[PDB]
Amino acid sequence: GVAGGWGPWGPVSPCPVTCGLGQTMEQRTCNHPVPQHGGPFCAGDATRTHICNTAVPCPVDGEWDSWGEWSPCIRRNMKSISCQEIPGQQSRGRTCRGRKFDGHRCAGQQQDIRHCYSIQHCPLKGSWSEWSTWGLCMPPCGPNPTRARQRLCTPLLPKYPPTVSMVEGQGEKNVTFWGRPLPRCEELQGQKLVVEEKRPCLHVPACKDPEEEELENLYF
Amino acid sequence: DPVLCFTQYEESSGKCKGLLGGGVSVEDCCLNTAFAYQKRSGGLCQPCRSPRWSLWSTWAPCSVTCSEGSQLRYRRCVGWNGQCSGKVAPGTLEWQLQACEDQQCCPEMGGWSGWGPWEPCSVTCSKGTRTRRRACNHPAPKCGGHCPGQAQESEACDTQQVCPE
Ligand SMILES: *[C@@H]1O[C@H](CO[C@H]2O[C@@H](C)[C@@H](O)[C@@H](O)[C@@H]2O)[C@@H](O[C@@H]2O[C@H](CO)[C@@H](O)[C@H](O)[C@H]2NC(C)=O)[C@H](O)[C@H]1NC(C)=O
Ligand SMILES: *[C@@H]1O[C@@H](C)[C@@H](O)[C@@H](O[C@@H]2O[C@H](CO)[C@@H](O)[C@H](O)[C@H]2O)[C@@H]1O
Ligand SMILES: *[C@@H]1O[C@@H](C)[C@@H](O)[C@@H](O[C@@H]2O[C@H](CO)[C@@H](O)[C@H](O)[C@H]2O)[C@@H]1O
Ligand SMILES: *[C@@H]1O[C@@H](C)[C@@H](O)[C@@H](O[C@@H]2O[C@H](CO)[C@@H](O)[C@H](O)[C@H]2O)[C@@H]1O
Ligand SMILES: *[C@H]1O[C@H](CO)[C@@H](O)[C@H](O)[C@@H]1O
Ligand SMILES: *[C@H]1O[C@H](CO)[C@@H](O)[C@H](O)[C@@H]1O
Ligand SMILES: *[C@H]1O[C@H](CO)[C@@H](O)[C@H](O)[C@@H]1O
Ligand SMILES: *[C@H]1O[C@H](CO)[C@@H](O)[C@H](O)[C@@H]1O
Ligand SMILES: *[C@H]1O[C@H](CO)[C@@H](O)[C@H](O)[C@@H]1O
Ligand SMILES: *[C@H]1O[C@H](CO)[C@@H](O)[C@H](O)[C@@H]1O
Ligand SMILES: *[C@H]1O[C@H](CO)[C@@H](O)[C@H](O)[C@@H]1O
Ligand SMILES: *[C@H]1O[C@H](CO)[C@@H](O)[C@H](O)[C@@H]1O
Ligand SMILES: *[C@H]1O[C@H](CO)[C@@H](O)[C@H](O)[C@@H]1O
Ligand SMILES: *[C@H]1O[C@H](CO)[C@@H](O)[C@H](O)[C@@H]1O
Ligand SMILES: *[C@H]1O[C@H](CO)[C@@H](O)[C@H](O)[C@@H]1O
Ligand SMILES: *[C@H]1O[C@H](CO)[C@@H](O)[C@H](O)[C@@H]1O
Repeated sequence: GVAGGWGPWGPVSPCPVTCGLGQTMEQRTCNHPVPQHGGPFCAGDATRTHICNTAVPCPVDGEWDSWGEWSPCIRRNMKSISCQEIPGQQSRGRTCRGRKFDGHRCAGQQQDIRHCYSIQHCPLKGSWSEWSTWGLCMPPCGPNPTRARQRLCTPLLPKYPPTVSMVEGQGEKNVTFWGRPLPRCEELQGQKLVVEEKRPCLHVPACKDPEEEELENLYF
Repeated sequence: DPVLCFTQYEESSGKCKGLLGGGVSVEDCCLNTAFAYQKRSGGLCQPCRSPRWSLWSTWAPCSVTCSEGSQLRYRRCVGWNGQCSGKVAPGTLEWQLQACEDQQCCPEMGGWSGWGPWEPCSVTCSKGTRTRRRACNHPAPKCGGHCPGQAQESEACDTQQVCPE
């Protein structure tokens, strides 16, 4: 029975991280009074840890923002081109949001452009679509939520060329429609645009915290 | 204000994993945006990245097993120093209520019919058992219904006859 004892502490490891917080530790051994015959053993811990603080922030890379709204469909040097066979060009923008501390810049193109036909406010013939899928219960966690589905006046797009060669760009680019048209349709239940019906939602459950609700059902 | 600092954030679980230490302000811990913090250890684990809406959870079970019900799912804004889409503070919850249907019918229990006549005594000597059965078809049950009680009463009978020694 020989008492174990600690020796010298080893060299502390350098702060491994180049940003924010890290961790260092030291390693000592019970080799100075080594325990013999298993009677006693060295007490305490053979590894102590410490937090090394570096003030520099860490590079947070930039994530793309969601696409903005399509720009108005215009043709150069023609002003308005609504309700006509005139191919325009509309753009859409993003935002490289979050690039800080030498973070990697956003990769890609921040500007999307497509060829378009303008159909803003144009009166068109319409036809009543079928009953849409029953929407959500709204307002959730509100007084008496009510579902709602709706039939609406679907405009009939004019049979224009969906594939046009651009003289300036020397390309055969696709053209899609953009705008809010004014459709015409026979009245259905006294509405010229959109007729809907609401039904209250049944057995509405209370809105509580996901943890609190979990603990409530478990406890009864 | 000190706070517990964790080295990894596990998405879709809402938990802080890999403890580094406490007694460190929220600013120092969140210098690495991949970290996460939890205060007082009760919960509320939060990543250090820019606040962005989490994922829609699985639908809670339908409020009732019968006909039309309602079910919810949550989405919490997770992040530090910032706002989610819609001028929302970190820690706020958005909900979506939806109508659900587990099954069409539901158990309408049936009623008992008239009693069947008493069956003869189960034995010809000493004492036996006299059974009395009915049916659950007045009216008949639908879906998963059953009649309340039992369908066969059983009593005792004395034949008043001795068995051969
Ligand atoms: C419209 O055209 C696309 C591809 O062509 C164009 O896309 C525009 C958005 C614009 O950027 C323009 O400069 C570009 O030329 C069609 O995509 C093709 O669709 C077919 C079948 O759907 C696929 O088999 C092809 O792989 C796919 N890509 C290519 C490169 O051909 C798209 O279908 C078309 N839409 C319509 C309604 O005709
Ligand atoms: C050292 O220099 C800094 C300027 C950053 O470029 C550091 O990158 C970061 O390293 C740590 C691990 O050491 C990671 O947690 C981060 O994801 C990373 O941004 C670099 O090591
Ligand atoms: C969910 O599952 C069904 C099979 C029913 O057993 C539900 O119980 C309740 O049954 C009575 C009929 O006696 C109905 O009035 C209730 O609407 C229903 O909640 C069960 O909850
Ligand atoms: C009906 O009539 C009685 C007088 C008996 O003869 C019965 O038979 C007896 O039944 C018992 C058990 O049921 C047996 O232990 C006897 O061996 C048998 O004699 C009869 O069923
Ligand atoms: C080694 O460690 C500490 C001193 O650092 C004490 O618990 C004891 O001396 C042990 O031998
Ligand atoms: C290691 O740690 C301290 C020095 O930092 C002392 O208690 C002793 O030298 C031990 O071995
Ligand atoms: C814009 O375009 C589509 C959605 O229209 C997605 O790829 C993404 O949301 C992007 O921001
Ligand atoms: C442009 O195109 C349509 C609107 O016509 C939508 O998908 C969206 O608003 C986009 O910005
Ligand atoms: C409107 O739409 C079509 C006719 O345009 C029919 O389904 C019906 O007359 C409805 O009222
Ligand atoms: C809506 O109502 C019924 C189905 O619920 C059908 O008449 C049709 O699908 C209509 O759009
Ligand atoms: C809503 O109600 C049921 C589904 O709950 C179906 O008839 C249909 O999907 C409708 O939109
Ligand atoms: C829930 O809703 C849609 C998918 O239904 C996405 O915006 C996203 O996954 C969100 O978590
Ligand atoms: C509810 O909706 C569908 C299944 O109906 C899935 O996205 C998921 O299981 C959710 O809980
Ligand atoms: C049959 O049994 C009793 C009446 O005897 C009641 O619980 C009920 O009417 C059931 O159908
Ligand atoms: C049979 O039993 C009694 C009458 O003996 C009543 O509870 C009822 O009429 C049942 O059908
Ligand atoms: C049995 O009991 C009496 C006759 O003992 C009557 O109520 C009926 O026949 C029942 O089935």
